[PDB]
Amino acid sequence: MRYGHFDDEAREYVITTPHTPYPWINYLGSEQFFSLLSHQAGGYSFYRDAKMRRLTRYRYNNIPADAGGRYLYVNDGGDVWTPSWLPVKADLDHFEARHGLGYSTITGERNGVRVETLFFVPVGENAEVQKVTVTNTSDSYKSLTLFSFVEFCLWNAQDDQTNYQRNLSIGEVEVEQESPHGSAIYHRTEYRERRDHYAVFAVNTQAEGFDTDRDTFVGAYNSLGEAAVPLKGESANSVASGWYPIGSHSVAVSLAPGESRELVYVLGYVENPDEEKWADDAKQVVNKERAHALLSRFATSEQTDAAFAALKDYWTDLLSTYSVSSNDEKLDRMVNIWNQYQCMVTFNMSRSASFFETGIGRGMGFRDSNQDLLGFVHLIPERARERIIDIASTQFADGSAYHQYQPLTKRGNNDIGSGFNDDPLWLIAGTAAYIKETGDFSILDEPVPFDNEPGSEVPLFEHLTRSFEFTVTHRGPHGLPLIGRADWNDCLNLNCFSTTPGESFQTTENQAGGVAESTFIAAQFVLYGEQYAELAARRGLADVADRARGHVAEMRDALLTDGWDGSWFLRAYDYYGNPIGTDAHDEGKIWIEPQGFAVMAGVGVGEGPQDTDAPAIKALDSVNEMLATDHGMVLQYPAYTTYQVHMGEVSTYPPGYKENGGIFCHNNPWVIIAETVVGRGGRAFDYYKRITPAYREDISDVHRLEPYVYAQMIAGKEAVRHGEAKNSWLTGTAAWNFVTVSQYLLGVRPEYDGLVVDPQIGPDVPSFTVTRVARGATYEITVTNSGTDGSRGRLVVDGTPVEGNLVPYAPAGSTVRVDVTL
Amino acid sequence: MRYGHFDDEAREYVITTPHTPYPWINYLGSEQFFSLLSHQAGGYSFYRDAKMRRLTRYRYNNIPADAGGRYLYVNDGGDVWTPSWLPVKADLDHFEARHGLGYSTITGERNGVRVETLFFVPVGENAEVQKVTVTNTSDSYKSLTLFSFVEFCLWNAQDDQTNYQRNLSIGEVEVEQESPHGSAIYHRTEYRERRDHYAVFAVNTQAEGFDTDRDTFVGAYNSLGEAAVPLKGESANSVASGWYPIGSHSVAVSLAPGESRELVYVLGYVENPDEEKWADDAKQVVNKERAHALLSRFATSEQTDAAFAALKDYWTDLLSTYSVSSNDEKLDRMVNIWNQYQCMVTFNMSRSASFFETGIGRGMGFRDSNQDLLGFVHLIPERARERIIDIASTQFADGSAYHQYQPLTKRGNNDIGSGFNDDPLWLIAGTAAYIKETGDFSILDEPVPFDNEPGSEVPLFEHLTRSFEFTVTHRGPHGLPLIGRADWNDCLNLNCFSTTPGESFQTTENQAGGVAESTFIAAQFVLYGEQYAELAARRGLADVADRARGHVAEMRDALLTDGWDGSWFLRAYDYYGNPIGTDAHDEGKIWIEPQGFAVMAGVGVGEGPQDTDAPAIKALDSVNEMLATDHGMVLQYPAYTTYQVHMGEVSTYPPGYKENGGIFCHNNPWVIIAETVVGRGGRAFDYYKRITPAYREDISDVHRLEPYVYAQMIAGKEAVRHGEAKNSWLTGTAAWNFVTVSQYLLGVRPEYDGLVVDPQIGPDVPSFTVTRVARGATYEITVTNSGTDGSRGRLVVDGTPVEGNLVPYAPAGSTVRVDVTL
Ligand SMILES: OC[C@H]1O[C@@H](O[C@H]2[C@H](O)[C@@H](O)[C@H](O)O[C@@H]2CO)[C@H](O)[C@@H](O)[C@@H]1O
Ligand SMILES: OC[C@H]1O[C@@H](O[C@H]2[C@H](O)[C@@H](O)[C@H](O)O[C@@H]2CO)[C@H](O)[C@@H](O)[C@@H]1O
Repeated sequence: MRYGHFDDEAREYVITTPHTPYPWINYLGSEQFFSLLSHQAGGYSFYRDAKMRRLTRYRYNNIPADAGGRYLYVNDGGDVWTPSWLPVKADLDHFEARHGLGYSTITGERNGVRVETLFFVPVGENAEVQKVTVTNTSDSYKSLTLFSFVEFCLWNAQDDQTNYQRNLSIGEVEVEQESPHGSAIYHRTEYRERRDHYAVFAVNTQAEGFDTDRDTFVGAYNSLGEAAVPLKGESANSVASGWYPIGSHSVAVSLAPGESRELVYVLGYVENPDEEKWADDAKQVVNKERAHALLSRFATSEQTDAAFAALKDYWTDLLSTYSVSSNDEKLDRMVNIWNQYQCMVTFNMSRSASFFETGIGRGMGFRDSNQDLLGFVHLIPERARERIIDIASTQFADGSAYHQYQPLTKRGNNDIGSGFNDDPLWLIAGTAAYIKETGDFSILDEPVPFDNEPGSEVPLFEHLTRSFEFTVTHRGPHGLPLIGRADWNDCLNLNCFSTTPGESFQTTENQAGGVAESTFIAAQFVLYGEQYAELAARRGLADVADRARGHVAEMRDALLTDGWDGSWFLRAYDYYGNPIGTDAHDEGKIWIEPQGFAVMAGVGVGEGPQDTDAPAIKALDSVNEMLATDHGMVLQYPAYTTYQVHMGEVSTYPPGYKENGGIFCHNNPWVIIAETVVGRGGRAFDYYKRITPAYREDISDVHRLEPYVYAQMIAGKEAVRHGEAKNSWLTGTAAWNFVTVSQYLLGVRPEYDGLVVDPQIGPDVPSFTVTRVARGATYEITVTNSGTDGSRGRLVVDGTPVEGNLVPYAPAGSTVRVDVTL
Repeated sequence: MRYGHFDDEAREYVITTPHTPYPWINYLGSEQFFSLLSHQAGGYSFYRDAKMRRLTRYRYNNIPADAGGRYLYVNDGGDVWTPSWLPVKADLDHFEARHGLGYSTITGERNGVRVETLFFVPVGENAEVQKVTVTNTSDSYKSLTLFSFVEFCLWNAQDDQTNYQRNLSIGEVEVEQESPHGSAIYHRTEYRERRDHYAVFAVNTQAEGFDTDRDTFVGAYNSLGEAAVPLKGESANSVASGWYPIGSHSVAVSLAPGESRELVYVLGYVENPDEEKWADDAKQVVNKERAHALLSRFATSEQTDAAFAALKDYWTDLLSTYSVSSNDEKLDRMVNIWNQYQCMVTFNMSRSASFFETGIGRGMGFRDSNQDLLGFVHLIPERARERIIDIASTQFADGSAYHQYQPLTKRGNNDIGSGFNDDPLWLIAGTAAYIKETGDFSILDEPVPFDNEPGSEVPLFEHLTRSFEFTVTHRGPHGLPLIGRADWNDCLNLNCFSTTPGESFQTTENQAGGVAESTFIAAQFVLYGEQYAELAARRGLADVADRARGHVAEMRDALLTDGWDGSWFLRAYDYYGNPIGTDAHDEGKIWIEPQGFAVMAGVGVGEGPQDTDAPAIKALDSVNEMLATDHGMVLQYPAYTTYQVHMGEVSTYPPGYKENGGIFCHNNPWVIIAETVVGRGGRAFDYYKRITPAYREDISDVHRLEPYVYAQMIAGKEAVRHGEAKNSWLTGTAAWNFVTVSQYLLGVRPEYDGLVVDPQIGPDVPSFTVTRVARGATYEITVTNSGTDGSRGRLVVDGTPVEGNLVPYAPAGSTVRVDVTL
């Protein structure tokens, strides 16, 4: 069943009940200031750093979930309710939440009073704004008091929830009931000491009263749903000193039948130069100049509406690079809106904060920085260029990489360190995709240091060479790359051997040496090793290119011999040289990552889809028979039913979850792309639909999480909860699925020398048109598609038939019409 | 006003309402297994390690506070309520909670149904036991369904509340409806992998049903107060797979009028050897032998009642060493019961877990390990001796110490490190108090390594020497000790200079060198420097002793000259050698720590209380005028009203909290002891009453926290919340107050050559008798006390008058009667 509908015209997902299977959130903010916002107004906001700069507090694993957020308590003749339903849970006559791009609206109505709240983070502002419209929909007069509410965090969210021995004595506010445009509250904890910033929470009208102490507003022994002040009907005017600061104003609203009142609320982050921190000589009063300025920009509904308009303009203008129009509304909305929105949110949020990730850890995988780039580079190429230099600047001089990148300081994580041997090859993945999209070969000449050491600068190209050579110099007894701490699968730790709780599976190595190899890195090395070789050749390094190709050919041979189990690729050789992912074993017979990635790299592909004998086809057939389910493909089969001490974290999961039998959505695209490669477009599209939000909307009760974005993990067939997802929003599943559908299913993909048009989607999409803007020109690509396996597109370019699948790049400003038949 | 009363006959604090100012807690467990238990059954339990071995989940900063614990949902004809009042908050006809020594009882009655629960951790057991008695107090038949409830934690509490991306998929249980003695639920998360332990939650009767999935038991959108299963009236028999494991059993109870039913619940921690983990060849079923054995030990009320009696025997026999009988019930109950209980609790729990300390950090101050020992050494001398050996074994070879000690591993915290220059001297404090209490000079000969390095062992005495010499070799331009990172005041960081949020004030040193000195360490060196000297002398090291005395005399001279401001002692010299704690400055004119500690050490003491001119008397008179308030003495005055960058954490607190004008109780005793030293017993006893729990009971509404234990911090006079306490239970205030009243006010204190009897308590306690067990003999000390300033006791020993205040130690088994007149 469903709990909402898509609104394609508005670019919103419309949630039509409070009673979803789980809280469904949206992300506000496109620059430095961000909010997490559930369909019940839950969540929080922070400036730049979700661990050290959080404005407002939020409780994970609360009972009930998501009780805490931006509330507006309506007191109507003594009856108290919130339009967000939570936390009060008073019966509503009407409820709706709409999540759009960078903004959401939530509307609740009860006993003749409707409250609609628009939430957004404006362009160019460090604030979350609410436009609130209160309407008397009854036939009688209403006289209301509305109590706003936000609970402040003491900035360092880790300290805030752990260091009470100090932090219950540090909470400080200032109250400004007569602000130039209404009433305002300032949360200024530790502004007295080292912080040059405070938060402001304010309303564009004179508040009848206020509260800044949570215990007084809520009352002893009460939940948020039973808050005492709203029930009493008057603000207690509480001034916090320590404990739990909050922001609340009471606003009197009197309405004739049918009449409406609009209010604008602002939660703002304000920083002052050090020399301008104080209003007074005694340094007791915060300088409010900047806060007043912000509040003056949102004093009226007209300013707020214009800011909202400017937000939509931003998203509408940003999403102008790739669209599709077909017979399939679900495909179209995923491609044009939601998949691309999600990719942008991953770039903005990294892996900081979701309703699963808690905002305390601040880095993301080095490998993930690169892969995320694959999905946003067509939208923000300038930013992508900068990200590539920033991450490559952290790389070690021997070619190895920090496993975790800290995007806020542009440094590698020193505690975690290096030794995950797939990491360095992803830098080649990132840079090639960047150069194919933009044509900007000049990024290869940028000066880039190693481990951020001044004076160590070499060309970015030289970094790619050190990434390539790292794998060459780190191969094991079969010529396969040594896996080291782990490969893409961070749970496959063959050099760990842990039997002590609390030891990190990723960084603990209780035995040194060994000969553990990865076929995943082999496959990766074949694919990105060739992309390196091509860049070396174009750079005019004919000898470097050719040597590189030689190493790639040897790796291809190794995969197809020592790496090949008979009907699929092995997964690895362990510390002692024993096979992993072989049919000789009872569990973990076939693993998905090699099968998809190796075939993506062309390994074992034969004459065409009918060539059953081809290793590539045997492997993908094996995947289909042993790993594919109704909800996508599981990571390996069978799942391990006992702890495998020589394999690290993988077997610690109960079967059917995460890396031990879960559908790890991120890797499903590699097989989908593999299927288009071998010429089985219908199978490819099928696998895509199995895990794609628009297509899973009909089973929201089984999926449970957001029906409009991808999740990392869907419980596999061996789990009782099979079909149920965890870890929505922040996952490279978004980039890889966007790459898959845009470039391989729809088949429109940037190349150095032109735009390739190679659709392989099968019969379910008989006709479609893609509009792609590439190198300053617009390509209108109309496809008539039989969907037959092995049939590839013949192109007519501007009315004239052409040979091959490559369209020459046209000059900036051009429009190019391409008709395709297959 | 009050919320209860002491019951001295039962040794319990009786809480007579649910509606206390704050959750008031007790500690269960005297060995490896401990529980935090509030008067609303809130809190949690862990085995040994509260960070990584936590059985059950607890939410700090919940709304409302303390909503989560061991609950028993009573469904009576469809009406649902809990005898702990929270979480349901149904109106109770009767409520009472009694906290005793190692157990509590909570009783609730509503609509003719009474439910009493006794909570305790038995001696020799790693479990929390509930004895539940349900009585039908109505004139009608009653048919009830009782639902037990506890929420599991996923063992590692830090992971539990931060790493959802993994741990929402790892919850596992096994259900045993037909357990040999009732029904049992096993929480076995990560038992599959590296954990050799699991938890069992069980009842000594056949449960009608069960639940182990929180979301099913409680229902979506619901608080614990609205749990759906109890309201439905029948268990859902949910079996957890991931998400949030719980333990819950429904039991059917039918009662005629006046009829009662007893039930015994067990929460148990169970560990199997590796070769004994599994019941089955396939390793899917936990080996339950040890669990069934535990459960068989609490299968009946009789077994349970006998275990309860053995727990009372344990605490009664334990507290047989020091007691007083006077005219003052408040003094007597603090000295005989609550103060010594709190001291045992601090040894058992270190600084791990309270309702303010969250159980994640696992270490405690090396300085606090020594100070806590001062207050428990008379009870557990054998355990004290071991603790001294353990902490000294971590000491550095240069005499410096780890600032933080980790009792669980008996190692120093490497990340925090050393450099807090008061730390080494406290090892002398600990060892001297131990040897005085026991006569065990043999401890000084123990082999003890440095920094736990095999082969580096030297006699414990040599560790004391390196402590004493460390101070000698680390003195400033005035001959005062260099302060280093800080002294006892962890917030006096004169070598920090931080202007960046997130830098640790204790470990960050942005300037090296400087000349900062501490007068507190000076006074400390005078006091414990002399004690070391006396030990070296007794050891027969005449040259060493005299030389130590020479250094101590020099330190005295420094304190009284360079360390003296005119009417009180300076607090320090800062990094550039400017004075801190001087009347020349507007703020921080006088600091408490040096006044109290210098006079305890005899520095500036004159002819008697009559001698106003004596610096000790000028300093204490200044402390009285400027720092003493109705709630105790504040740390310094005035408090700093702007950030002092050159002083570190201290001025970051708003005035009147923690180290910036807070009443930091821990330090009040040094002045109380000082006042007995100068012969002002009435003032000493006054100060003692101002911060002591039995005397603050009648102002429970101001104090806010537990009226039966000391808290670390009472808000000072410059704070709007002046009088309100934070950080109850785990604080060196306990040891220092017990030393103060037992050895200085009451005046019974062990020395090497006998028992000193030197009462100085003022007129408010005209007569009292102390019974003290010391070196195997019992001393009955009967005191008649005029309370006059400077009047000191004249002793008659077994009927014969003696000179001096020292009673020779009698042979083990003797009774000695001492009569004192002053
Ligand atoms: O292995 C897939 C994926 O794992 C990510 O690491 C997770 C992992 O999924 C989880 O099981 C483990 O408990 O925690 C780690 C995070 O420390 C990783 O971020 C991805 O890059 C990787 O491809
Ligand atoms: O300074 C007194 C007391 O401080 C304790 O350290 C605390 C300190 O009270 C607090 O202000 C700061 O924020 O936290 C630290 C803990 O890191 C310390 O444990 C005691 O030894 C010391 O005597």
